Amino acid sequence: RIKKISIEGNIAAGKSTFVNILKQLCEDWEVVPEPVARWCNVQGGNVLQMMYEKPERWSFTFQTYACLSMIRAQLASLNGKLKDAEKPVLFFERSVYSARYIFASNLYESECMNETEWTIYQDWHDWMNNQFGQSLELDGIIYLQATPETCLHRIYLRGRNEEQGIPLEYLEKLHYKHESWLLHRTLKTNFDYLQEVPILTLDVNEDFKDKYESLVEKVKEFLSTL
Amino acid sequence: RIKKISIEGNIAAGKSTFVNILKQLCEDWEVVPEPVARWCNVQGGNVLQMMYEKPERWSFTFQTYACLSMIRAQLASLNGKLKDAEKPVLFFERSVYSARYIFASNLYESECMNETEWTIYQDWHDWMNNQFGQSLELDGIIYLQATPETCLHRIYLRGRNEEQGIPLEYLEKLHYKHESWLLHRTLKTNFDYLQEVPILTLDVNEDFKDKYESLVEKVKEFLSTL
Ligand SMILES: Nc1ncnc2c1ncn2[C@@H]1O[C@H](COP(=O)(O)OP(=O)(O)O)[C@@H](O)[C@H]1O
Ligand SMILES: Nc1ncnc2c1ncn2[C@@H]1O[C@H](COP(=O)(O)OP(=O)(O)O)[C@@H](O)[C@H]1O
Ligand SMILES: Cc1cn([C@@H]2C[C@@H](O)[C@H](CO)O2)c(=O)[nH]c1=O
Ligand SMILES: Cc1cn([C@@H]2C[C@@H](O)[C@H](CO)O2)c(=O)[nH]c1=O
Repeated sequence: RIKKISIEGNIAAGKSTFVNILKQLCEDWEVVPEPVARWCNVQGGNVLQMMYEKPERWSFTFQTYACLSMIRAQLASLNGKLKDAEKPVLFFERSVYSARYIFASNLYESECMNETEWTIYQDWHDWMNNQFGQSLELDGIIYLQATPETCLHRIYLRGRNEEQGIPLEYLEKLHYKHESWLLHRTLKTNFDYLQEVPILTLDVNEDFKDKYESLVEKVKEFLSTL
Repeated sequence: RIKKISIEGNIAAGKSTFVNILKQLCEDWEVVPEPVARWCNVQGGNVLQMMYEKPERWSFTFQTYACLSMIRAQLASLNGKLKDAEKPVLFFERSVYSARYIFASNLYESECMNETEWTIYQDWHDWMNNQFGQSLELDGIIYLQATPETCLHRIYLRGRNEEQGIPLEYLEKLHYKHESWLLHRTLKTNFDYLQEVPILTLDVNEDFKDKYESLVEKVKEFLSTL
């Protein structure tokens, strides 16, 4: 009965900035943030650092941990007795789909994951999916669209240590896979329904300060149709 | 309503040999073998080989894959509509407990897994446990006890390629952790109930040919008490 909407975008496109705006728009809207802070101290080791420090060594470990910690947080929001409100909406920061079809797929293609790693990752992903898939199905997607170059500047502005080494090239690859999935809708997934799911594309290259009011109307308008 | 019994022992103690004997003893007994054959070809890569080829690189990947593939096979035996028989018994080849408290714990202590790897492994283990723990709870344990030296000879007899490099030292460590857990019952787990679970210890150092008949009576006797 809970509508589930995922917020997709490249690294530093402004997802957390966008997400912090939502609860104040309506009392019925809940948000499940990406556990990024938790990833840099496990329960400790900073596995997010290890990922960027040696992707050939740590991609598989990180990517599978990232996605598991996302599943758990998302499942915990569903059980989390916030079903009782009039018309409840739950925004996911990223989803199991991008975790796999964008982030993990990209590192495999960059040879940061070998065939064995990629095969085990997928096999685990599928299994996670049929156990807790139906409950996590998306009613809609919001794509915060920004150039790789803008993202690169925003990694600098935010100043998250582990991400300061990310090159433009890495962000460019993530960009084209987002565009293939969310704009051209050309990316093949194992999930039929995703190809019909409504998608709102918002251009977030300009300052959040003077686009706020318009972005909000676009979101409110988009939700009505769902 | 299904009694669940796990068969524990060191590498090549004779678990599969013992297990092949059970279905013929009673029509109501089912067996969940360790998916070892599947581990040497993933769905492919031989991740069991990689584990022994470079334990510092592959222990975490293997150990977590080993345990997941064990959970799934075990859950599939429970759902697997073999509840309809008079007094059903399900034998597990090893369990989630040894996977963690013996095999994974040993590699962490040998520095084949770092703190981050060990922490993520445990955290995933716990989470797997509270999701599908209650359904997998053991009513009993059968410890096939053999000297590390006997096991070493049996790794040679069996001739499984990936395991041909295993040194005595590795088997000795596994032996003492089994003895600590199943004989002295001194090993601390996160699972209270395990410390009260009945355990049958069978000495399997002699030839299976002239101990068969006695082992069987011991098993039949043991099951009655449960
Ligand atoms: N539309 C925008 N205009 C100007 N600055 C932005 C905009 N969106 C995000 N920022 C800034 O960029 C940085 C990264 O944004 P953040 O929301 O943390 O990204 P994400 O959550 O997508 O990784 C932060 O410093 C934030 O203040
Ligand atoms: N009690 C026994 N006496 C003689 N040979 C045995 C005995 N148990 C096992 N074997 C032999 O030892 C090898 C390893 O046994 P297996 O059942 O495959 O071990 P596990 O399943 O514990 O890894 C096989 O060659 C098997 O024929
Ligand atoms: C969900 C996800 C995020 N990321 C990165 C990891 C962080 O740098 C950033 C968090 O916004 O996203 C991945 O590399 N893989 C992933 O699966
Ligand atoms: C269940 C399990 C088995 N093993 C090993 C892997 C195989 O060599 C052998 C199968 O009988 O047991 C592990 O190293 N870790 C494990 O968690």
